[PDB]
Amino acid sequence: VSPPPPIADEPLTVNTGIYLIECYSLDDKAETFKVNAFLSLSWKDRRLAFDPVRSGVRVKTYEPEAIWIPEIRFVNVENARDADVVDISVSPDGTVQYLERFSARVLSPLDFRRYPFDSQTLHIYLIVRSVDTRNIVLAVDLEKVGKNDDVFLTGWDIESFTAVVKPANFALEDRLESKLDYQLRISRQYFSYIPNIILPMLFILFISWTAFWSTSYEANVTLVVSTLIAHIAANILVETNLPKTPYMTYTGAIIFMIYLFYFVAVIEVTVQHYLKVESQPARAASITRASRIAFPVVFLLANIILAFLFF
Amino acid sequence: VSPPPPIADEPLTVNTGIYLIECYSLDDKAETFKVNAFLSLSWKDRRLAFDPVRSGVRVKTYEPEAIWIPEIRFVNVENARDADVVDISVSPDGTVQYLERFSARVLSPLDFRRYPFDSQTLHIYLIVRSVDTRNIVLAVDLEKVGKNDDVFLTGWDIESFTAVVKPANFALEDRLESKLDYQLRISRQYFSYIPNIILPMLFILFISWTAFWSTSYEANVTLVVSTLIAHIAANILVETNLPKTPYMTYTGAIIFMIYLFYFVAVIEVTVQHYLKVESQPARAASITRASRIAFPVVFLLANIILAFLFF
Amino acid sequence: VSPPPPIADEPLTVNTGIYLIECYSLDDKAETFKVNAFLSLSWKDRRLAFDPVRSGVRVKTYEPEAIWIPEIRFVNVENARDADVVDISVSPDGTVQYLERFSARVLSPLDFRRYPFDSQTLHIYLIVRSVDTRNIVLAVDLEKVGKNDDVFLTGWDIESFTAVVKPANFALEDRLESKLDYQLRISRQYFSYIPNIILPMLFILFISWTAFWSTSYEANVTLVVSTLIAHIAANILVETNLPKTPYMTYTGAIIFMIYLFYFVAVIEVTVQHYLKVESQPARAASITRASRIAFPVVFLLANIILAFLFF
Amino acid sequence: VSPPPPIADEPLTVNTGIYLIECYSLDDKAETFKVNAFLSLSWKDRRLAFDPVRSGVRVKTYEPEAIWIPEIRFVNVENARDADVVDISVSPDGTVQYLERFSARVLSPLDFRRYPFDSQTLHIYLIVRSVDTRNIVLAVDLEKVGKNDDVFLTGWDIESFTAVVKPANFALEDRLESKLDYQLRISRQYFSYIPNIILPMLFILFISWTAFWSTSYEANVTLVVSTLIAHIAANILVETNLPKTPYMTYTGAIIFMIYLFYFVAVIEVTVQHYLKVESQPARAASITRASRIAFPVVFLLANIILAFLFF
Amino acid sequence: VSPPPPIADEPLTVNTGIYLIECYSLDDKAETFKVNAFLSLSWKDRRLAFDPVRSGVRVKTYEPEAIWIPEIRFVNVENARDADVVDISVSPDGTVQYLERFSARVLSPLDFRRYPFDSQTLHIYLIVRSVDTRNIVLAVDLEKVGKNDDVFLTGWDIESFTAVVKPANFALEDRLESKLDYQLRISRQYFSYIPNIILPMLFILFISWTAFWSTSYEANVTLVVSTLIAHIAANILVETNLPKTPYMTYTGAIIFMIYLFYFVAVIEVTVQHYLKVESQPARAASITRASRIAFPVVFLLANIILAFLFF
Ligand SMILES: CC(C)c1cccc(C(C)C)c1O
Ligand SMILES: CC(C)c1cccc(C(C)C)c1O
Ligand SMILES: [Cl-]
Ligand SMILES: [Cl-]
Ligand SMILES: [Cl-]
Ligand SMILES: [Cl-]
Ligand SMILES: [Cl-]
Ligand code: NA
Ligand code: NA
Ligand code: NA
Ligand code: NA
Ligand code: NA
Ligand code: NA
Repeated sequence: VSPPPPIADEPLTVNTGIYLIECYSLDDKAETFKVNAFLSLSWKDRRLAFDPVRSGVRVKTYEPEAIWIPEIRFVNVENARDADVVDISVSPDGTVQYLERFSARVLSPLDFRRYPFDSQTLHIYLIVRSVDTRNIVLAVDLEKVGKNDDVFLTGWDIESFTAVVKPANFALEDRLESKLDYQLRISRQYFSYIPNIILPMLFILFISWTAFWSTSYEANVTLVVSTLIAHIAANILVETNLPKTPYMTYTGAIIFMIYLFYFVAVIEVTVQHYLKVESQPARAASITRASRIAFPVVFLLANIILAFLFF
Repeated sequence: VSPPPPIADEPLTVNTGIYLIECYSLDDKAETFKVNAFLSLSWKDRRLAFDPVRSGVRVKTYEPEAIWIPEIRFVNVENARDADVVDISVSPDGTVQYLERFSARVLSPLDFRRYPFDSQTLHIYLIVRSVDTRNIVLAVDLEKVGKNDDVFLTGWDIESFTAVVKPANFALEDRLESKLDYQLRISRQYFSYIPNIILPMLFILFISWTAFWSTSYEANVTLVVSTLIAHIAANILVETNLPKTPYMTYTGAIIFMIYLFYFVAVIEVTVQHYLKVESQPARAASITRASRIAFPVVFLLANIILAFLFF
Repeated sequence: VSPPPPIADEPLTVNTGIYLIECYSLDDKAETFKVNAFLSLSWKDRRLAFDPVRSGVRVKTYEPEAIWIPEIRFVNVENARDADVVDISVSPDGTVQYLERFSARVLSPLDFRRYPFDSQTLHIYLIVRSVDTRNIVLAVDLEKVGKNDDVFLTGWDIESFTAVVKPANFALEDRLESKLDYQLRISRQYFSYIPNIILPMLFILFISWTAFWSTSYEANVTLVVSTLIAHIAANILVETNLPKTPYMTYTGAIIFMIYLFYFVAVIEVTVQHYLKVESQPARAASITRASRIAFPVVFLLANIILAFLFF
Repeated sequence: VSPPPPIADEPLTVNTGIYLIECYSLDDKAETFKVNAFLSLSWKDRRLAFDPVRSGVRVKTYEPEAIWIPEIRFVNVENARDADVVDISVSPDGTVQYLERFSARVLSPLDFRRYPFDSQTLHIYLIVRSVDTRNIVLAVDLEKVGKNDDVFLTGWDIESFTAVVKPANFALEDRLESKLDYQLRISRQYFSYIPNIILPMLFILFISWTAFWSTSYEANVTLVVSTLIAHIAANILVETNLPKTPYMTYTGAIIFMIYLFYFVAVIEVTVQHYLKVESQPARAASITRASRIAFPVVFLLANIILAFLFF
Repeated sequence: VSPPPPIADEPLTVNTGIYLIECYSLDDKAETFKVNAFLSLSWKDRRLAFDPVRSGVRVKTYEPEAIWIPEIRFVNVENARDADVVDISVSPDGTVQYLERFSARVLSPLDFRRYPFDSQTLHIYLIVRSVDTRNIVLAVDLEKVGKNDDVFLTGWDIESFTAVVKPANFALEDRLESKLDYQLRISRQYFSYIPNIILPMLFILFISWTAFWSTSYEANVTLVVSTLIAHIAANILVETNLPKTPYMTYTGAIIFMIYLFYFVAVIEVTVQHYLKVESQPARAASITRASRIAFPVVFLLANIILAFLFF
């Protein structure tokens, strides 16, 4: 129970492969996702080699404790994976074919810049630490890298699950470390966001703009202020389903922009009333009539500007 | 231990059976449900066979570690099942009768299209991976497939728990995989939804329609706007108890439709007031009188259209 | 390590007893409760018998692995109990006295029909599966069935903890199953509900009825509508602390009834205003004066009707 | 591996000691707190005695499985403690000095009568069950009872951690049980409650009292009703951070009292308006002028009465 | 399996090192953070010495149970760390090089005085208890102390991860304890707080100040009261994401100060109206005109005073 000895002075290549069985619980706020998959490992151990003609069997099955197995770990995991060894098969040349079924909560940062029209690249980093006898290098066996067709992630479209074939070999605490990158590309299902958040938020804003077709300050105050309270409720609802980003998000920009539109509408409503009391409604009517065109035009213009800056 | 050797070149049939003891925690947002059940397994191992006459005993009881047991796993589970082996009995012909009691959180997608008048088909997928010595095929023993009469799922009616007798045999990572489908059919108890969400949401909408029997713009603004705020509160309450679907739900359609009715009511209230100020209330009175009939008629019409499209 | 052999052809009686140490976490929505208790088990194993005179000792102490112990399980538990064996004592006749301390989350449905003036019967079902050698039957040893005096359940009064002495013996998967019923009777502490939810909800309803002593439609709309928003807030607060029941609850009935009172008050307020505008306030004043008596009388009458139907 | 034999007919005294390392997660609603501490145990086992001269060593170190250790449990815990044995030392006379580091979620009821100006006495109950060979009695070794200086409980001031030196010896299931009481005295940090809940709640109430300096019923309705909605929001916020008590709390009393003040203010506002419409404002002005003095005086008076009844 | 014997009378130096792999879940309310890191331990055990010539290997690999490993614990952890031993290597002199990968929830108090423009010093305390044979002293091996470049903490900037090289050696329960301090310095990413909470909270306050450009008491009441309700919503949203501190926070001060500004605005609105009714609007106009300048000036002044007191 030690690493296999090298024939010359070559590092031990451990061929890896992750096959996704179940994908679930993508927490946007925590930037984590739960995964249930197969982990396949393959290496050459010449000490386990046998003659197939004399043995009578073409493959030998071993228990994990009986043979040497590379200590393969995941970098971006909360806790160590819950694994159950499925099978260990040894071919006559000494090539081990290890398979285990694992479940782990993976930590992968998300880019909310384009939310809810955003795409993500979820990562799963495989790692091996080189032993004192010899160095261990990871490899990708594309034949054993894939996903089940049933694999569904609620509110997401699963594009592809590939692996960066070239490992990131580096020094860590005076020992070699071979790191592999498994990438799960996903795109957000933005459909629900339109009738649930986008359109209701636009309607309450358009309702506040009816104050531009009214001279009643008491009714105008009620219109602009109440709809602002509805927008504050909408802002709270959205910001709780998202983490605190050091960058501006597309939704964050719009929500903040809408706050300015309510503030400027309050100013207009205040100015309109002040001029009516000061016995000059001709100045107020012209401002109110201008606002009827200005508010939707500037809103459409600014939205085009924002959409261009983000997409 | 190792798999039992085949007499000819036949695959090993492992007869299965799931008997539900407890069903609980159906998370709609997570599309998961917790289950506590019996898992019965039966296979022929000729190496364990004995003569009942000289043994003196008709059945031999073994501990799990003593004999070979097929590695039976669940496909759609978050983590590996928590199992406690109940009994292992061996008949004289070598037929093993294994029984275990398990508990597992099962991942099964739900169809919210008809919510809260929806029915679901919960799945439990049993799976076995074929070994190098011989292939393992799963079978359904209908005698050991059932459920306890006490089995209750909060807010759901349990119809039936059956199994698709024919297994889905397929190739996975260069090995045969035998997959069985256990189906738990349930229907939602929609009763509570009527006095808690449906009727209160209709009442607040009918209260907004009283603005069609009033000329006071200040009172009308207060009526339509405040009731809209109540509907926004109701929308938030409903959408949090449901996951983000790429398709339209029945409740989602109604909620969204009601938003249009509030918006058009605001427009009516705005138009009515604008005409009263412009000294033409005959035009306003006729629009307001038409709305008294139009709003309930178009609402009833659209609801019939929606109910037909969904049911 | 097999069951004790029968002297004749009698089943093995395993005397049980549950002594509650701690009762906590009664989740109304989940219909679950956490329990920490002692589980006492007693059976006759003649193979363990000894002469007290020759042995010099009255009782022999064994480790769980050394002797045969019946596989006692709980039916209505989420996961298998966390148990620590306290003591195993054997008397000279071969009678084993087993004791363990366990902790388990128990699933017991609750009847919310009379909430918050409801009483519950929490269940703990003990079960044993008969082995092939002989049948195992459960029994109640009332001496070892009880509870600690400190045992407290937050917001509940603990009446009694008894056991149904006669077991439910039945056939399951071609084997005998002996099931015992341990009942924990509790009654809800309804005190808090009066100053926190009942009285504040009645006050906001009485505030809406002040519109019957006002002719100002603008003020009346504000009165009835705002108080309705407060009642919607109260409805949301209550319904979240309760699960979705297929039956009507006492609180559910009142909340729904109060919604009708707000709707009819809106109708009255609308009718009153319509008649004032139509230049016939004598008709409006008489309706408004009638409502001053009708609303509290019909409310008190309907509450008496509801209380009678539920209690 | 059995209890040490008595020299005469004396019970075995097991000297205990708890040294708090970390105190955290005091859940007020659940009435639980998490603790990380050292558990020291000391007893005399003459079978383990040795001559220091012949042995060459003054102290013998044993592994838990090698020697007999008393089964010490905690009464008021959710689940059995997570313990790691630190050290087991045996002096030449046979005195064992056991030490372990544990972590456990402790259930201790809290008295919310004086909340948020309340003090609590958290309990940790140590217990031992007497074996058949001899009786086990617990003792307090004050030298090994203490706490770390860094020990902090968020929003609480830690006064003292002492132990009731005299154990509660009692009979349970025909066996002796020795119970010890470890008391952790804490007092609530009420500072935050003043600018966050107390003062904002008083301000909204004083804002409602401005209706006593106004004749506008429409403005008065808006004043008293809106501020009541703010108080309902405050009531919901407070009651969620507290469990449902069968007794009245200090905060509960104030919140409920404030509801009466809003109701009486609505009555005043209603009466004032009714008299203005009935063409008798001299009666209304006198009532309104009286209320300007009555409301703050009766509020201050009732608060003094309440503070006296609770403190 | 006992500590290594000293050559003279020197304490055993155990060289430590923590290398952060993943940093996540910084709960502000709980004052906890989750960490996934490498724990390296190195000590001299002369009993494990070997001749590389005779053994055939330059470095001997052992399993944890085979050799003596110092009982290294963390002080400020909720529960004992979840560790997986990576490697144990022994050089021919007997120097052990232990490595494990751990995951633990660390308890570290935070200073919210400057929130959300605050910086924190997270602590990780390593500790060893001296055995009876010899004393164990901890040391820092700066070569094995570091962090991964990918290490990200959501909403935080990771400055440095260093260790206090000099251990805190002290007496505890009559035994020596060597304590090391690993410090993770972080600074809050305050960006999000500006468009999400700061600016929307300032806008609603400026909207309330429009009442200084209006004589309509009914509109003014609606303005100041509704915006106060929005500020109460904002206060609740902020205070839930923060724990109850016995000290004043920067955000806590501003929120509380804003409450005074709303109260004084209500007083102004009340005074203005009272004077208009008392037929003296010249006194009211002058107060209202003064408030137009006073409110923004005093607000800016007080904010400068607060920012100076906190920064
Ligand atoms: C406290 C709560 C559960 C409750 C009980 C009884 C009556 C009501 C209202 C509807 C008056 C109520 O909300
Ligand atoms: C974002 C939040 C924590 C906060 C920080 C700083 C200042 C304010 C006020 C001025 C809005 C504030 O609420
Ligand atoms: Cl891992
Ligand atoms: Cl499984
Ligand atoms: Cl169980
Ligand atoms: Cl314990
Ligand atoms: Cl630890
Ligand atoms: Na191995
Ligand atoms: Na086996
Ligand atoms: Na046993
Ligand atoms: Na022992
Ligand atoms: Na060791
Ligand atoms: Na109003």
